[PDB]
Amino acid sequence: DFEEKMILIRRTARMQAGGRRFRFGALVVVGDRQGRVGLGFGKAPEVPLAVQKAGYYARRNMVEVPLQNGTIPHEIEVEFGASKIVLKPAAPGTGVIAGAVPRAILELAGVTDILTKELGSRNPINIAYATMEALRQLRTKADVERLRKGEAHAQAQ
RNA sequence: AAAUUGGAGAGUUUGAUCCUGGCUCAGGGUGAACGCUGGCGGCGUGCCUAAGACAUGCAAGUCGUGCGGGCCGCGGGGUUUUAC
Ligand SMILES: [Mg+2]
Ligand SMILES: [Mg+2]
Ligand SMILES: [Mg+2]
Ligand SMILES: [Mg+2]
Ligand SMILES: [Mg+2]
Ligand SMILES: [Mg+2]
Ligand SMILES: [Mg+2]
Ligand SMILES: [Mg+2]
Ligand SMILES: [Mg+2]
Ligand SMILES: [Mg+2]
Ligand SMILES: [Mg+2]
Ligand SMILES: [Mg+2]
Ligand SMILES: [Mg+2]
Repeated sequence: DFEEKMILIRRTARMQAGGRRFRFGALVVVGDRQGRVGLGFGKAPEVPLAVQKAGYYARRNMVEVPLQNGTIPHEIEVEFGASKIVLKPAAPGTGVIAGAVPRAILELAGVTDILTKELGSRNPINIAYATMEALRQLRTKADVERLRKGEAHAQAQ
């Protein structure tokens, strides 16, 4: 029970003697606007069917974004193939200043203020993935402190 | 140049795809010009070209408490032919 978004829809061709033969691809985001978002890419031979598919997939591929007051805990830059996303967190009332794709993903995550640039290939699908991977990677003076102290944590805390 | 105050992309090579890569667009700006249209005010601002040629008018004068005198006169005096 999340909101869904359409990143993008495309049509694609095979070949058989006597014609092209088509298939559809849907890129779908799914969020609960409070720190959980999932991305799904589904292909079927019919467009709405593909989206259904896509939506199913999205919910299985879910990522808990640690939102820190409308924004993300530190800056971060992530490459995926040719494509590369940068996420710089921002102050209140800044807005999601991000491209076409990352926005949709960020918005449904529950993010409200954040800085962004795409870089390298701009391909939707990889930018989609680079963003989801970027968010999959964020940590906290908390998340981090446990990793480093860790090996005797709870002596100082 | 004292809240980390700040960063959006899209179209286009293929039957489709990923990359490379160039082309192109949306933004902001002007000592602007051109089209269509044009009610009022305030503040700015107006030869970017031939540093080409220039009619006319004005654009640096002032001091008589530094000094003598020409011209046109006003008074007021002394005085050898009523001129000095
Ligand atoms: Mg986490
Ligand atoms: Mg690379
Ligand atoms: Mg902050
Ligand atoms: Mg490129
Ligand atoms: Mg491009
Ligand atoms: Mg070729
Ligand atoms: Mg074609
Ligand atoms: Mg303009
Ligand atoms: Mg007119
Ligand atoms: Mg001239
Ligand atoms: Mg000139
Ligand atoms: Mg002259
Ligand atoms: Mg004197």
